[PDB]
Amino acid sequence: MFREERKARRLKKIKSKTYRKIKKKELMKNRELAADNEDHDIARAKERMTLKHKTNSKWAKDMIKHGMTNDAETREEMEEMLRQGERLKAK
Amino acid sequence: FELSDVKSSKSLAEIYEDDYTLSEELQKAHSEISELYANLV
Amino acid sequence: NSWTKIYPPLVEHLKLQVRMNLKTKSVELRTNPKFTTDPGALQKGADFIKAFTLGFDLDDSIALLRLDDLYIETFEVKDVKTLTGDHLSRAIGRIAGKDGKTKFAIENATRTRIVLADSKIHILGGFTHIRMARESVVSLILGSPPGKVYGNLRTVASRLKER
Amino acid sequence: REERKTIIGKLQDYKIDTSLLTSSKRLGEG
Amino acid sequence: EQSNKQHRKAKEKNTAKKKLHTQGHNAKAFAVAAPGKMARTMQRSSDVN
Amino acid sequence: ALRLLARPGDSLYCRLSANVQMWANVTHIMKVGKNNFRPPPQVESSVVRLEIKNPRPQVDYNEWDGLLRIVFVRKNRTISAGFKSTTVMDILEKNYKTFLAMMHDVVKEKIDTVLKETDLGDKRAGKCDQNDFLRLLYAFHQVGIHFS
RNA sequence: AUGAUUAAUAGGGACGGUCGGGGGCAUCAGUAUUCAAUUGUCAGAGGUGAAAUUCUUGGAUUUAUUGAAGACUAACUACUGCGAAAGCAUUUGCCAAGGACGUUUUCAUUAAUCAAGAACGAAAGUUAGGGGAUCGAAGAUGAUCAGAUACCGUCGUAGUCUUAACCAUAAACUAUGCCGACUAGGGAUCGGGUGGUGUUUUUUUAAUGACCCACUCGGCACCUUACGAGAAAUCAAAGUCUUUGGGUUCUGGGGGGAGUAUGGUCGCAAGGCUGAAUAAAGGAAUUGAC
Ligand SMILES: [Mg+2]
Ligand SMILES: [Mg+2]
Ligand SMILES: [Mg+2]
Ligand SMILES: [Mg+2]
Ligand SMILES: [Mg+2]
Ligand SMILES: [Mg+2]
Ligand SMILES: [Mg+2]
Ligand SMILES: [Mg+2]
Repeated sequence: MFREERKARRLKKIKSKTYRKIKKKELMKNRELAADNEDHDIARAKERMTLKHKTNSKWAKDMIKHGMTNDAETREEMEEMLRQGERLKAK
Repeated sequence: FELSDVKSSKSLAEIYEDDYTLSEELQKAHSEISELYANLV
Repeated sequence: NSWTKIYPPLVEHLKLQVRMNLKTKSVELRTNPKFTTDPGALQKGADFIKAFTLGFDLDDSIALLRLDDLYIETFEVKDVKTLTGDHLSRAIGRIAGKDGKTKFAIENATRTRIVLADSKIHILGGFTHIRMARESVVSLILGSPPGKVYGNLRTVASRLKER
Repeated sequence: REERKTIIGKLQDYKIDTSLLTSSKRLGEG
Repeated sequence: EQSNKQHRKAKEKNTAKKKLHTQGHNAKAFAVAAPGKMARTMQRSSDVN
Repeated sequence: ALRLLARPGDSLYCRLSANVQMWANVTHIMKVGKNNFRPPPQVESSVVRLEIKNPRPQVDYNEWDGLLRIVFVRKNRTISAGFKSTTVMDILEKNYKTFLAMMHDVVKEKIDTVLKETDLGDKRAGKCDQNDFLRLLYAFHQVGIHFS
């Protein structure tokens, strides 16, 4: 337990978006390989009423209105948000 | 040229042992091409 | 768990008289006057077992029994630079690299073996091999990114093959 | 300037070679 | 191929309220009471000029 | 460039400014951005105009450097302190032995009088003008001390 | 001699045993660096990728018995502790100070936040003394050959230390105000307390001390979590059922990389004596010409 503990706060303290993005990327690849429409309809059902994943959100509206998403890296994050929202709206 | 970045299977005794004893591996591919060609032609 | 593969080479090839003492938790090697023949076998056996004692794979340690011009180089990070806290902890990560790749990169190019016992580093090889390895690991300590070191490791690798 | 002119003009009265004078470059030798 | 993240510098440029006093006097004190009449009357005067 | 154009009392005022300014006048012309070159340098660029004085001001090239250097070892520190260093006394003491040829306590006292009489011993080299050094340069010549 | 009620899982004070690399003043130890004495030996020693300045037959380096100077507390040192923060690791003593815990002790709203105002404040830096072992900006000088070892060496001023005073800036970071309540499971660690018919010890018993187990306070934190938030990284707080009220201080009105002009504001030089001077075979050539 002490060893498994010892590995955590060192990992918890490393918050670097490049490092965490790489870790998240490979985690999803492992998730998909290793590990029904009713859940999807419910998932779209929530998405279609809340309208959470477009540019009217506080963060997305803030980036767009200020010539600030023209930088590519933040645009990728904005676009990733839209596709994931687009995926939920898919039929 | 490429330098391997994984642990070598051979131990330091083994890598040197290889030195104790142009390339046979090249000469096997030398022949394997010929039979493929000999069968292809 | 590795002892089954440790005493055979010493007792048979080196003709040494081996024992390990539980009470003091130490290994014992004695020269047999009626059987031992090589004067340098006893120290050679001592040299071999120490390498395992420093953290080395047995098979790598066997190289010291087989050859005679293999030596241990050792140093600490603090000798290079006084890094502390995260700076020290990161610096260790630099030497190993992701998945330990960087440590394997140096080892193949230089023909040595590296154990990163926390801030303690030990190197096995020929005198020429270990010295250049000392340069590469130290260059990482000073803050050089490994990718640049990887290029230099490739450069020295070609020189090794030509000669 | 006119004050400068007097000093530089007066400097002519006190001018000497530098050949044997050790420069201040030697200051750090200690 | 490593690009570290930019360190967003602490603002050394004058803040907006400071900019008002960056002239010989306090810019906030020499104002008018009716800015609406300020713009209208001037625009007429400018064309008359 | 900003060191060359630096004026007395400014942060960038230095030995290079003091030396160049008395043999010539340097004036800024324009600023050149790093984008104006490729591959873009890591430093900004500038254009300056250098006008060398004719006639050359008749002061020994070595003497002017000698005084400038000992006082610019710490430009923001008092001139008196700049002469407190032990080696400054030793290099200077022998220079006085040269003057007599053609005494450490004496050269100490002589320096004390010069800095006191010129009222320069309590100011800083970073806030000194050409005239101030020239007056300092004289007061040592009168008492027989030549720097270089 | 004489009018009111609580004693807030608010606060202050008291008392009990503890706890801490908290602070100040003394004191002890500790190798190591440098230097010096004695002592055995004789050629180099040193340093780099490779070398030379450099010291060395008045004996270097190295060996051993000591002594002296000034710093500084390695290994123990940890996903631990203390302090408001900056910071804080040898022994023992004095000085006062402090959190938490226990309390069927005490005062009764004495509290939270904080312009003005005040104390402390990393390293560097300034003034005037002391000290000056090591390191060491500045500086000189050896070498300037070779790209993994490409900035190395020797000397070394200020400085590094201390006394009495100045400055007040950091990625002074959790890029994350303070106080209060509530909102998931798990076991590791620190300090204290409670309990057991638990182990070891006390090697006469015992009681303590050290461990084991369970619980309970406060602290650094850590795993899992479709509990909620976020775009996401991630967060027990950056959460409090769709849009918004528990109390209060401060800050911002737009980011990043480049340019243009200025009826604007504030700044910013020197110079007056001094002046040079065959185009081509008119060739190449161990290589050519006839
Ligand atoms: Mg009106
Ligand atoms: Mg109460
Ligand atoms: Mg108490
Ligand atoms: Mg402790
Ligand atoms: Mg604390
Ligand atoms: Mg002093
Ligand atoms: Mg910090
Ligand atoms: Mg709270």
